[PDB]
Amino acid sequence: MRDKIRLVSSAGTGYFYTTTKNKRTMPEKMEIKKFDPKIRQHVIFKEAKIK
Amino acid sequence: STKNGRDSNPKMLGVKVYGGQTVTAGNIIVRQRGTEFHAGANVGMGRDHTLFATADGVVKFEVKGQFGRRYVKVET
RNA sequence: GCUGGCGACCAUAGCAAGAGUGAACCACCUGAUCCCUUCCCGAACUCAGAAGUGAAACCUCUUAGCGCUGAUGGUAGUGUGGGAUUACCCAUGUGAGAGUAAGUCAUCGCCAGCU
RNA sequence: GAUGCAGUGUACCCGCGGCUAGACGGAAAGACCCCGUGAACCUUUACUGCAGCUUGACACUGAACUUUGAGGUUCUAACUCUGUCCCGUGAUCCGGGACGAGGACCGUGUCUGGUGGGUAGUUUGACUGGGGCGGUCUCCUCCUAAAGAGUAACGGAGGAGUACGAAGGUGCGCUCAGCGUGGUCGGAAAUCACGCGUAGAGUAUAAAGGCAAAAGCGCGCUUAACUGCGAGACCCACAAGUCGAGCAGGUACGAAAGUAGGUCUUAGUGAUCCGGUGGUUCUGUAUGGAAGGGCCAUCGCUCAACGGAUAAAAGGUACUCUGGGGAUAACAGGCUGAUACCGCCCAAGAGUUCAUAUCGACGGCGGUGUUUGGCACCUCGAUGUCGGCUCAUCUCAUCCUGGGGCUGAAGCAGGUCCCAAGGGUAUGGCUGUUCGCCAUUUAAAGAGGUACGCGAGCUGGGUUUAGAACGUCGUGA
RNA sequence: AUAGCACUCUGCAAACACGAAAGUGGACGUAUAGGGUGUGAUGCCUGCCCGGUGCUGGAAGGUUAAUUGAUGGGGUUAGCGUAAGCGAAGCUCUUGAUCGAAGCCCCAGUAAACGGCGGCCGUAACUAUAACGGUCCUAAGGUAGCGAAAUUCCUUGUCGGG
RNA sequence: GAACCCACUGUCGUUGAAAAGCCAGGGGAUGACUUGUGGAUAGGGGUGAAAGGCUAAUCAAGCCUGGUGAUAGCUGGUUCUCCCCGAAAGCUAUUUAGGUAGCGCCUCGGACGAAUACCAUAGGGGGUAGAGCACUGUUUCGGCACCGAUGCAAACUCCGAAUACCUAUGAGUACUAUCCGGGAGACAGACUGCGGGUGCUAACGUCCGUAGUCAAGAG
RNA sequence: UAUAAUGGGUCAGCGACUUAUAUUCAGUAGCGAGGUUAACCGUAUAGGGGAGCCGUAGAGAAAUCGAGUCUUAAUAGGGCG
RNA sequence: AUGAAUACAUAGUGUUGCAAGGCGAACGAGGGGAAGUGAAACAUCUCAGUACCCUUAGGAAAAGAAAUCAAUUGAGAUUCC
Repeated sequence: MRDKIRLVSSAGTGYFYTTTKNKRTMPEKMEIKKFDPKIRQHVIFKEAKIK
Repeated sequence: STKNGRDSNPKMLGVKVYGGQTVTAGNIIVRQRGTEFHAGANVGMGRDHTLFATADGVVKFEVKGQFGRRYVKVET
């Protein structure tokens, strides 16, 4: 089905979100702008392995 | 062996506060699957079509508009 | 008294048919220069204007044609007590739906123009 | 299924010899059947151990020569001999000594892989109109559901164990489906144009409740599919589940008032324990660290028997056993009468004509309580029988004999219906049979009830314990 | 159970059995002997299948244990740095290269080892049948003999005798 | 074919003469024969020409004593008196279904009093009974899918009650309502009327809703 | 359940909710913001023995604070007091 | 004292003297060591180092004078409450 992925903050705070994704339709790594409560700002979050 | 034998759990829908009663803001008035009743003055609509009060007052039901929709409002 | 905008109300207020309106208002109307616009098109949206017409449209009036509203009386159902078991009867309270007579071509509010 | 209740009939008090129809007679807390998170023994490709057997490493375990870590040849001194001789010693044990044959092998200890019903401990779900076989077990929608909520059946019908970075947010914008007319291929139905009437389209997906400010359909920009929360409610045994205005921070789209805490909503799911990953101004066994633990976020379940007993589990018993149940099956009784048997109503037609002498289609209405069944009320601290024998008693829906009506009744016969229960109503062959077929009789060889009458009156051939065999099923018991 | 038959194991300190061991039976026996297994005088005989499981014999390819411990990653501190921090050696936690047997995978044989021994349609001058063919699947598709049988549901099969 | 060793048939016996016999018949009777005395094998063991046979009238694991007062959601039983109150046989979950746990129902103590109930009046939502054909299906007869007549529906609705339910106000009547604690029992129900599913509009049948009675209640 | 469901032939005697420890609630008594000792000593129910226990303060996982405390960027809001 | 293989010896043999063995309550020390049961099943676990078997003391036995604890640098051998 859809695999689980983590979106990790690029600010280096270690904060992350979790979601799902379809590998066949989205082969590339996902990037999206999200809020980081650790620094209280909106920054880019990038895909990583959920492990 | 019958192919039937299933049913879902009850959902407990219906009118919770009737006309003429007094409510406090946040009180649920109607639980409904679809918009059998529509939200009038001082009444808000939730993501599952639940109708709740947004002010203190007295509940009133009515039929209004060009489509004959049923409305429920709160009078302060 | 006519016209426009915004509401109340949501058919007794609606559809259909027929007929009227240009002083102002509204509508068509001119073309596309700059604003703006079309998965093409000045058709819509937009701009800049008055050479024509109330033709269309919108409004106003008439008509019970379609529709809508609708009694009185009776019937069905039904709470309580009693009597019976194809689901009725009595006392008492309540009382439709359909149909019949009949009604209807709405009624109000705020602001602004033209007589 | 009554000596003891009701109504009624009969009946003076008490022995003795007989008899076994009843006292659901006595005897043994039913052995058949079901249940208990009972027992035992047996089986196996159920689970998990162990013995036994086997593999390699290390130790007991040494020496000298060769060849490409390993192999080959030789030796004796560890070690072996259930081989010979000598002594203890009057001794086929044992010990010591001398030989001989072997020899760093074999064998043993620790560790280790394999095999392992040989042996051992256990497991092998529940619901269920008895149990088994079949089906089902969690979630969503409709009906049953009696106009608030809720409401059962192995009641009637369908779906789910997902999808989507856009199919989410916002600003702006747009209406479907069908039919008719014309128009190249082109038509039943592709696309174009104009009308007519009309929500009948659509909404990722089943159904329901909804959907014009469209919740349906497009385009541009975007990430609110945010973080901290949260007044107040719904639902509710708990554990859980649901709706939510508003406040703060950071955003997106709008000129703006504003809208946005995923998708029209209701299914798309799994507690706790144990572990993995990121972070952490928590803890840190003398102290400083660290390991480990806590807190925040997150990952690993068809635990689907879906509140999930273990990380880990199938069968047989006719060789059997215990605790219970008439809470629950097989016999007989009871309720019922679908089925069964018997009767009646209408009457197309058959009968050379002629419905009704005799039959009688399509349909309808009853009776009985001999069949097959349904239910599970009595009995599981026992109501203990398929047939035959012996002995019966009652009903009449009459087999014979008796009395009648009609006839498609000339007579003799026959057909059909009515009355009638007094008496009577075969012996054999085959088979355990009841039944059935057959032979030969008789006026006739009737149909039924009586715990399918009768086993404390007889038998014991059949069925249904323990032995053995065949066919068939199973790896096997 | 039996005499008879067959298979298989056992070279002697035998195989096998009892036992924890010592030891004992086998046997004061020695393959014309001893143990296990099946069949059951005698007569005629005993067909096909090694795919499965087992047993026996090969092969040295793949997989694998203990043991061994090459590498990599951390903890700690002398020292070095204003600091952030860096940081040898020594101890220590962890990772795990290489070597490493049997077994298993693989290849043959073996049924008087455990076991197995099939289907669907046509076809000869009357009719019928099918000597004879068409094929599908297996490891192979029942030879001799027998047959309503201690085996046959239908079934009290059909015919003959009594 | 006697003794001796067996046990094929039948009657009797079955609280026997006898916890396996008597009687009349029956088989072997120089052999794999019968028998005395004394020894050996001991319980998951022995022995077995094999029946799970036998191992002291006991055998799918002997007997005795200990663990031991094994455990038993099962059955039985549970002993003097009076007074007051008084259930349930339901929901949810459960290797759970004849057990148990939370809730519902009973009792006792404390707190607190009109916050409670019956009835009247007023406000409110509904989609059942009935009815209807406007949708979804289905039905008959005409005319040309439509038009005119005509029926039906748990999973149809253009409509639509009585009752029931929620709220506010009020008279009268009544020890009502609520909160906090100690103790429970119960979770096998039955029949009858009314509304239904299932069954044949069968059952003293079965499963729900609702009321009464029994249960636990005599006359 | 008269039940034809169980048990009892009869009498006399025996025969089944106990004991220890801990804990909670209720009555009652002492003392009271306090109450109380245990082992042990003691010619001993006395008198000594204060170690310990309960109450007097909560919040938080904890470090920590404390009539407050936790969560948070927040003195907002909210939870326990 | 005597005395092999075997030379010296040793093994072996004999005499004398001394000692031991067996029984019996509980308690002690040591060598082995279950299952019923509970977990509402059961295998880890429990029961429990219990029951039982075996060896062996004393009036008691065992233990005992820190290569022990503690964490203000303090305590000071065993045993029992």
